[PDB]
Amino acid sequence: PERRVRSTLKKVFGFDSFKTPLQESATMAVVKGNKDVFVCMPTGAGKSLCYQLPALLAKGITIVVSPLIALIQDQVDHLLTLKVRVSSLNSKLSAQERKELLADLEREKPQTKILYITPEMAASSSFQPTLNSLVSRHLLSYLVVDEAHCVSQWGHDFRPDYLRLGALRSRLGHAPCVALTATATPQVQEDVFAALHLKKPVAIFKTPCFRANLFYDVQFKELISDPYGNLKDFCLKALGQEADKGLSGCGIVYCRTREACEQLAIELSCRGVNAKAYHAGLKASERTLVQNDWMEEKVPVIVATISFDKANVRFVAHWNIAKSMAGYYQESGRAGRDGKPSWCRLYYSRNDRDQVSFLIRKEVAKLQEKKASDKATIMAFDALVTFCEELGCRHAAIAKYFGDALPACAKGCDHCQNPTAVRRRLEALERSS
Amino acid sequence: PERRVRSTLKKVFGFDSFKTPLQESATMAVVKGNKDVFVCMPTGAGKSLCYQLPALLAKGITIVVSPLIALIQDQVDHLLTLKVRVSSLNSKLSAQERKELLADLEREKPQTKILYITPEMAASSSFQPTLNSLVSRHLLSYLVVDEAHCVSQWGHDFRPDYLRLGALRSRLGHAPCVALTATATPQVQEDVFAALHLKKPVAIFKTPCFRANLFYDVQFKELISDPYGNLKDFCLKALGQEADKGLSGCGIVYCRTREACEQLAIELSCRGVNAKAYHAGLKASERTLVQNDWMEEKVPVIVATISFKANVRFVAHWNIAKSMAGYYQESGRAGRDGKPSWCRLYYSRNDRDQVSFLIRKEVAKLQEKKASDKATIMAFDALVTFCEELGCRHAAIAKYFGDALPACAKGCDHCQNPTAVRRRLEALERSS
Amino acid sequence: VQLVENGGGCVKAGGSLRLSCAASGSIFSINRMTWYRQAPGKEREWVAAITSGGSTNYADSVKGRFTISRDNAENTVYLQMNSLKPEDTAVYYCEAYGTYTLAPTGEGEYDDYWGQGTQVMVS
Amino acid sequence: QVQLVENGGGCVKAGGSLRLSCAASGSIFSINRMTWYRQAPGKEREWVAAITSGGSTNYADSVKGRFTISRDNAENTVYLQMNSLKPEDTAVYYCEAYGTYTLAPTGEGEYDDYWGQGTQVMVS
Ligand SMILES: [Zn+2]
Ligand SMILES: [Zn+2]
Repeated sequence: PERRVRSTLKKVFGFDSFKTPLQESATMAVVKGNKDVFVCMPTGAGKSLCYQLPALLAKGITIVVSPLIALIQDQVDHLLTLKVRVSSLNSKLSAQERKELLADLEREKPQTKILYITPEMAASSSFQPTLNSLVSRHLLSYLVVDEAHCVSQWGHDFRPDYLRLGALRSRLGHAPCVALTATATPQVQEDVFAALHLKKPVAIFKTPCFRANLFYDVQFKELISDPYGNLKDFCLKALGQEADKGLSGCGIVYCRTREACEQLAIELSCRGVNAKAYHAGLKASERTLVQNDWMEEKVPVIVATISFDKANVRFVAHWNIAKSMAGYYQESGRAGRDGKPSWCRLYYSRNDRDQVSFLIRKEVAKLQEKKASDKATIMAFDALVTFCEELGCRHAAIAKYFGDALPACAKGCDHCQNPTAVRRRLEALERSS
Repeated sequence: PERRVRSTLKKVFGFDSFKTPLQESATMAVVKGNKDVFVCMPTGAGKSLCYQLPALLAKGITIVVSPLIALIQDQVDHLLTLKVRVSSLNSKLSAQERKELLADLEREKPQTKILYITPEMAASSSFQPTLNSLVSRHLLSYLVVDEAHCVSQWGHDFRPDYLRLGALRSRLGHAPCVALTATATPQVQEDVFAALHLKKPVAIFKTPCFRANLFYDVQFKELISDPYGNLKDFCLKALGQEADKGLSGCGIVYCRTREACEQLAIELSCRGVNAKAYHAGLKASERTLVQNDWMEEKVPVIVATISFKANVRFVAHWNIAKSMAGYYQESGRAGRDGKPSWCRLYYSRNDRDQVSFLIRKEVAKLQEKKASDKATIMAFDALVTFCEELGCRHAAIAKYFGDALPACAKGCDHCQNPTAVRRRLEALERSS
Repeated sequence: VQLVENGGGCVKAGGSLRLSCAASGSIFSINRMTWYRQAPGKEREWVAAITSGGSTNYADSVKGRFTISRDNAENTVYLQMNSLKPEDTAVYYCEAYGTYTLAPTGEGEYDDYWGQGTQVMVS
Repeated sequence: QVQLVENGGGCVKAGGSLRLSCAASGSIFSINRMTWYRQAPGKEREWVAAITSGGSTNYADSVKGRFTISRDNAENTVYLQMNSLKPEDTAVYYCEAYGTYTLAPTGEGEYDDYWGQGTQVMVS
């Protein structure tokens, strides 16, 4: 029950309350085990606990799969430092240690509560009799699969062994499963559901993407006569919520070419607002020093270029549209990460859109020369372009592409606030283009 | 799992396996607890074990309800001598004992595995808060209703508190139910299902009526030239299966009037076969002496009359039983052993009228003190029809007890010579 | 044991029509045979039932609409509509309340079994 | 939760025509594919046709000559157009909506498919 899971989390994670009500629901569903559950959260949201808690709650020896051995080691260490029973059947284990782990899994009453194994290990013939014995004795309480998005080629990560993990799910069908993912699109979610052969009735727990504190708005460089002045005005309005509050937060700007970021930073400094390029060409020491300077309030807005994170950032200017819509959302997430309100602004231009499309096509062709991933990234770029040109609720488009529940943003959305202005901007773009 | 069931059986029961495969299936279904179960076996079949094993196996507490407190005490003692823990909620128990039982029930995870409560106490307000606490803690696992036929006024026995036991079952519906009976009439079975409020889907486990070693047939007094000679022939044939075997087994003759049974015994003595009246007129010591003499081979066939052996060759019915269930019970006395046995009934127009008058008098006496009398009259009419039916006898018995019809390829009077049965019925119709 | 429907068809107004619901397997007796109406986006409502011993129960409009007759020995029930109308048009389902089945092994079932549906429309 | 309902069911003469419409109830993002199924009393269920997102359609040649399916994801509605009807296709038509995906502000969803009530049809 609720008390049992709360006590288990206090003993393991030491959290007085769950990170999010979605985590409550996902953990309840996993503990119930009535059917599979597909739960997705961003990194750092304690998504692993959703399967760690029920795995220990159930008497059966739960088994989980993760792609990386560095990852598997990190989670095993994190569970060990919390006294949580855990083991790894990776090839790194010494011959004697590997045999001991195999015997412990094979023998009745496995000592390990949750056992992590790399996807290829489940395909290894050595573990086959072990899995047969566990399924015969229904020793596998739950079968969670970390990084479930790797099964789908459209996701940022792909692993050929997740196809075999699907067949493994086909085994021990009596026990349910838990599918984790950092960022899963509805197409990716459907692909994961179909490949893993999960029992069709599944409770999906995906965090909504709208940020009541965050605000979005798209701008057209051609429409604005002085885009630099518009950016300066946006920075001035964002760095201070009120006159008494004064300057607060930080700012970041992205670009594809280091020279572009250098020029943008030079222009910003000329205007009056301090800004450092922080581009890749800048040496490592200089880059980290610029990042540290931007962390404090000394630099109202420091150009980030390829990479930034920061606790609270007021805005994130996108002079050049991102390569992927999901990538753009992740870039904007660090903006306003704290509970304070934030304002996000894009700078979409036809020339920049064409340039990024050409670069993406060239990259896809190069990758194909050495196919599904190219199509997926092209689709992400097209979705980002549509978001830029979509004349409607921005959070609605974000939810549509990520497939999470649509938003109800009464305030904090440009389209929902002044739809007439959005229509006017769209008409202006159409006349210009 | 089956391994746990066998381990418990060896622990509390001391048996290698269930005595009856039907009992094993019923116990497995009860252990599964997927839904309610109804069971009906004769005395000594092992229903006690059937509803005791899952209670011990189940992690939660089981609540058993029995009408007579004496039976509750007997079952409590039988469980005490065994490994299973048991307790009694009798009001006659000492105030200290009652308080201890109430505290144990209220305490979380009570040590008791099966708890017995008489229906009167179950309906009492004192037991109400305890039940509320148990249902709040969902400690209750199964609800066994022993002698469930008492709810149905049509059954042999009746208990008004079972109407309240039905609502009791209504509480804590998550716990499956186990409705046990000794003799389940299909109408009584439906009445038990409806009154106790069991879930619509239930697995019924009834012991078939037919026995491969038992034979049934009716010879009409008017049809037979001399019923005494026919009874003598039946006794002689059933006493020895083969000429080499010789006289073996035991015999029994039933009648309504003790004087009639004494007359029958003297007539058998006149024939030449040793017999004992064993009737109400016979003194108690003489009654025991006659019963003993019957148990030995010194008396091939003795008259039993009202009162009742390890192996009886046959069960003759001079006067047809007033209750068809009574006829079945009398027949069961015969063929209890593994060797083959035969059963004959003496139904005639005069005998039919006599038993009808007796049943009418019994119904009038009962009414002087409706559904119970109606059931008794229905049983009498069913027995009359069975004596005058045109078909398999075992099938008719099963229909009266409402179980699956038999596959009696051999050992059935109708199957062996259906033409003979038809001719006998035609002769009876011509005479009547 | 499953229930099977037969005799389903759309008949013009004022035209009688016969439906039959038959059980599968060996059932010793059925407590009653009840029928249920059903319409798109509408729960299934009881209309009439026939109980062993000649007892039968209808409703006002149901009685004025059709007549039912069930038999445990035959282990089947038959519905007969007289003077059908466009107003009374709905798919039908069978209750089979208190269906008591059993085998010589003694394993039985007292659950009520529902069969497939049979629709009827009238011009 | 999602609920499915049929609309436009009735018996017509040979060579007639009509439409069987199926919709959804609640908040649904997108159905993987809507798959009708034909099943009649005493007749085993048969894969009759199916429509998936993007316009791709699957069906049987005999059913193609008989019927044709077409659905819209934005409307989340699938219509089976009856043309040149024949008395052989008299089975009750159930609406599958294979691969339903539900969303709520709380994040809880449901991937299970929801089957509709359906409706039959007869011909002279
Ligand atoms: Zn909006
Ligand atoms: Zn027979």
